[PDB]
Amino acid sequence: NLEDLKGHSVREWVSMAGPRLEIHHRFKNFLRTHVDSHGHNVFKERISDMCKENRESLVVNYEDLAAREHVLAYFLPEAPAELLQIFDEAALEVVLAMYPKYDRITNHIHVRISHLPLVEELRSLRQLHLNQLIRTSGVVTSCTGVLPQLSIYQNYQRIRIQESPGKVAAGRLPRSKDAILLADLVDSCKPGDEIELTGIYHNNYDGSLNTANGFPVFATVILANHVAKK
Amino acid sequence: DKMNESTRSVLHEVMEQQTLSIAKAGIICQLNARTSVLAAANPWNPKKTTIENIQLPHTLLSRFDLIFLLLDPQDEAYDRRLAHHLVALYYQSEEQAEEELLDMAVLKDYIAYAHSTIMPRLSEEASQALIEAYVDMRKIGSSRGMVSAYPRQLESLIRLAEAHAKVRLSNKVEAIDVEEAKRLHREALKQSATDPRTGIVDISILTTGMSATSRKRKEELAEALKKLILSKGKTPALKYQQLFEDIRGQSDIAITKDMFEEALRALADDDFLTVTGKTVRLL
Repeated sequence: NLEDLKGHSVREWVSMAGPRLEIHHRFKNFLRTHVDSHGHNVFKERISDMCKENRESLVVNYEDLAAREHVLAYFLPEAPAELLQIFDEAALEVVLAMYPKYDRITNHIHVRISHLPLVEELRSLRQLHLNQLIRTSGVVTSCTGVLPQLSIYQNYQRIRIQESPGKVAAGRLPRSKDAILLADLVDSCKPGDEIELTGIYHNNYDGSLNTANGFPVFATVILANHVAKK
Repeated sequence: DKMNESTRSVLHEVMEQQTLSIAKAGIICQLNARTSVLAAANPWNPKKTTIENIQLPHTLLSRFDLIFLLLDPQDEAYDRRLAHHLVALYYQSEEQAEEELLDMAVLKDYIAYAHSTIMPRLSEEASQALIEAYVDMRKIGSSRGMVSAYPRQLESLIRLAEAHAKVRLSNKVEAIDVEEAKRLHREALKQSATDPRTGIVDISILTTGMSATSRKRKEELAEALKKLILSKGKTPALKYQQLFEDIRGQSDIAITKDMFEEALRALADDDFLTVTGKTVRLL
């Protein structure tokens, strides 16, 4: 049984061959079998619309993922960079099973999560949250040009978001954070927009902060996974 | 006299509330600012009372416990004594400078001691005298059918009586203090709030900024203006300059542009007319 967490951290557990294969099969079977209240297949329609318009990007809802395959929904916010990788690998072969010629258009497909329940305020982030999946809101103030980044090359863009005016207390000042947009997320926003951002909270070393404060203090950023206007 | 409006506003806040409020650059706080103010002001013109001469509003001038006026008396003996005192100061010498310095040090000690321990508290005699003083000031207005006292005046008398009691090092405030407080208050009212047009203290000077004479003149001008417009009421619009010339041709007073416009504004607030540039229109 996949749930048998023993002697290992979840990051280590899903790295193991047995658990990786169980997760892979469960998401694939969920894609093929999921039905709406009317008895309609949901993802047949959604995949076909994605293919007809050449859009190369698949959106999943957290609520019904949890409702049908809770074990995966339980792991997902604890090790996002692992389960999202497995999910991408599983979705591409369903697409090719339905549309065998679609490898001519693209060789990768990205799964994007939505309606994640655990929303947090943009000033209540703490070290408790590092390397986990979160959801926040704010208004964009700065936005770089789209630039190519090494990997092969892919699009890259960086933004700065701050607390929505009138949600700060009267006469005091707002907090802010930086976020990174990759591949089909670039130009999903422009300055002055108010957005809802789902992503991974991530940190790294910076000598400027250590020399400015005198203590070994790190810098942080958000890796975007799904962006939508409120 | 020549501080700006924002300074006047914060000064009003401090003297009413005894605290100061700040909200800037993320800083939000309230500060204790219980301070004793002593001010020197400027416009002389004997035809008009102090508040009628100087710039500042009655909102601030009505807060001082006492008000004093300083000007030359045009007296030969006063000039002779002043010049003699100046000559004495020209020959000022250690033979009396040391005595004045010693008295100054003793006075500092006296004030410090009195301030450190003495608390004057009310007596039956002082309470009766203070109540009677308030009644005197209410009675002074009764002949004119009007207000001439309110609680702030009584507070000034109480504070002055307590201070006089403390000067005597008395733990009781008593009739000795109240009679002197009445004397100072009456003298201050005489000098500060007399209407020079009548020689009588007019409280509306201190509570509105003008003699009641000005009020009556303004009302009479407004009624005359209204009658002039009504006499030409067949016309919907009358020219500003023509109305000014009509009024100035019928009045004994040389009515100014400001007086004419204040009367027009009063009649507009009364919903009788609307001023559209150079034309006055009826409602």
